[PDB]
Order: sequence, then C-alpha cells, then structure tokens
Amino acid sequence: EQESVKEFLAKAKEEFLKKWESPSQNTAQLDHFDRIKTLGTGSFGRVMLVKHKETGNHYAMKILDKQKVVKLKQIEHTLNEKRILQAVNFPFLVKLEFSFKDNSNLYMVMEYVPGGEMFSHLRRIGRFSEPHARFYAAQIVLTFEYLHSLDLIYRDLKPENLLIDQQGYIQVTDFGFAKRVKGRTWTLCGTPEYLAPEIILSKGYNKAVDWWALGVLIYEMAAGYPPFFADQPIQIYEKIVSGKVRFPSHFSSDLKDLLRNLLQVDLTKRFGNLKNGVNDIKNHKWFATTDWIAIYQRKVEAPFIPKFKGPGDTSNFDDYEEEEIRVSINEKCGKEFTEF
Ligand SMILES: N[C@H]1CO[C@H]2[C@@H]1OC[C@H]2OC(=O)Nc1ccccc1
Ligand SMILES: N[C@H]1CO[C@H]2[C@@H]1OC[C@H]2OC(=O)Nc1ccccc1
Repeated sequence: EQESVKEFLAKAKEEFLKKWESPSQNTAQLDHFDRIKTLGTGSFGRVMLVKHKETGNHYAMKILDKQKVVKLKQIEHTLNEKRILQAVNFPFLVKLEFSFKDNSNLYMVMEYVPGGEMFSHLRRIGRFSEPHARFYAAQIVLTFEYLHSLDLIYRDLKPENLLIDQQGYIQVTDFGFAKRVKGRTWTLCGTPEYLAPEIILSKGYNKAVDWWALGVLIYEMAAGYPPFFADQPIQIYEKIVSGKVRFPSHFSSDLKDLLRNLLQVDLTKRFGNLKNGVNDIKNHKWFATTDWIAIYQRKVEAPFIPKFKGPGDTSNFDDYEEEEIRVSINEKCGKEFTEF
C-alpha cells in the first residue's frame, strides 16, 4: 505494498539519513549522574542504572572500556552502534538520550525499561502460548521492515536483547553488532544458537540472516528452548548447517509451516528474502489474526504486564558485583575514537 507503507518508509529513510550524515556528539558528562546499580556485564563493557541529578530521570548507561574495545577488535562495531542509535526512531527501539567519552571510556545513555528482559519472563513461565509469541513476533517483523529499508542489518536477535516496557510491548536494546550494508558483509559475529548457516560457512551474507534468527526466536518463545543446542559451539554449528529441526507436537500446523520457511538453509529460498520481501511473512496463515496497524499504533492490549513499583525499580534484573567506574588521569586510544 500500500502507498501508505511506501510513503512511511520513504520518510523514515529521509529522516535517518539526515542524522546519519551529521551525528550528535558530547551531549552530557559523567558527573551529571548518580550511579544506582549494575544491570549487566560483558567482556568490554557493562550497563548501569543511573539517575540524572538535575531532572531526576532514570536511564540505562552503557559504559565501554576503550582499551578493551581495541584489544577485542570491536572498534568499528562500537562506532557503528552509536552512529546507528543516534539516527534511528521507531516505536519498538530503545531511544538514545545522551552520548560522550572521557580519558578511559565511551558512554551511551539510553531510556531505562524497568520490566526486564524477555528471557527472564520466558524462563519463569516456561513457554509462551502461540497468541503471546505472535504478539512479540509481529513487533519484530515491523522493526526489521523498518531497519532493512534503511540498509541496516541487526545481527543480534535473541530473548536477552528484547526488554518489556510498562505497557507490555518490546523495546530492542544492544546495537553492538548492527551495521549499514549495501550488498553483502562478512564479519563472524552473533550468538551461536542464532547464527544462520551462511555466517558459519564464512560466506558473504545479507539481511536474510535476521529472518533466520526470527525463526529461531519464534521457536524458542513457543517451545521454551531453541531449535539448535549443544555443549560445544562446533556441535551447534553442525546441527544448524544440516538444519534438521524437530517440532513439539503442541505446535500448530501453521506455526510449523512458517518455521520451515524462516529456518530454510538455502538463503535464496528463505522467507523475507524473496521477491515479495516482508509480505510473504505478514500474509502467512500464522499471522491471520494480526492487526498490523493496531500493533504499530500500540492499540492492542498486551498479553502480559510486568510487575514493578516505579521507574527506578530494579527487581526484574539480577545481581552483579559492583565495580568502580575509573577514569584515568591520561587519555587512552584518542585517535581510534575521534568520531565518537
Ligand atoms: N522508545 C522510543 C520509541 O518510541 C518513543 C521512544 O522515543 C520517543 C518515542 O518515539 C516514537 O514514538 N517514535 C516513532 C513513532 C512512530 C513512528 C516512528 C517513530
Ligand atoms: N536464549 C538462551 C537460551 O538459548 C540460548 C540462550 O542462552 C544460551 C543458549 O541456551 C540454550 O541453548 N538453552 C537451552 C537449551 C536446551 C534446553 C534448555 C535450554
């Protein structure tokens, strides 16, 4: 397709490109915030809940150690992440509010989403019913239609990266592997359980890898566990490239048919990567009850609302050792991060 969708995406690309070509920089500093709690950690950064001292607003602050970014070969990826986040705008993406750097670290200050990760709720309940999984899946389909139209690939879809907001809708966080890509790209990155066969085989790959990952996510939401799993990654990779996938008997026939077309090992036959693009997915029988405009407008009542007391409640996140945010007397890796 309808002209309203075509015109929506043309305007979205226009607005993205203006920010992409003139990124914002240096819009706050560390001592504007009080530190509250660590919400998660990793090899080269962590995420902390903070409170802005003048306004009282809460935020999730991602802190990356510049020297560890360089050593783990993530320079280009960290520059991709901040440039993309400062340029996008869509209902189901977390908003970037501030960014800045100092002698030691890079900082990205995001909206705080207090309901926690979809992964926690999935494991507490066991599995989601098909209507519940389908509500979340429709939001990811729309978000990928938006990102792919901007020539972006997301490359890290998994339940840990989908936060649940106060109204029960998804907010996608972590753009650490996202990239603007005209054609193909080649980096090995992602989480093993979610990787498409063409990534594992070191091929040049495209946006079809996000549609494969959506197949893995929908299977995991409806079954309670992902389709390909093992103790060592090499064993996971062998199952993925065979693509041999068994479905629980409680799966509907429509769900199995959709999953066979998303978890298609031949990328030239995979739903989302054919001539009709995303409409092969939106028009599939498993989505026949979905009102796509109502989801986009956030007019559907959600299947589940998280329990929390207020905008600063951390009870839906877990506990980590609290470490210092040190800032060196001397500047580190200045050249490498000039554009940040
Ligand atoms: N979590 C982000 C995204 O929604 C919130 C928040 O940031 C401000 C507000 O932004 C939007 O509602 N964005 C939008 C709306 C319609 C079409 C395209 C983009
Ligand atoms: N989203 C989580 C779960 O899948 C990914 C990711 O974390 C690592 C990996 O974990 C599993 O494959 N879990 C599993 C496998 C079989 C039975 C029960 C659980």
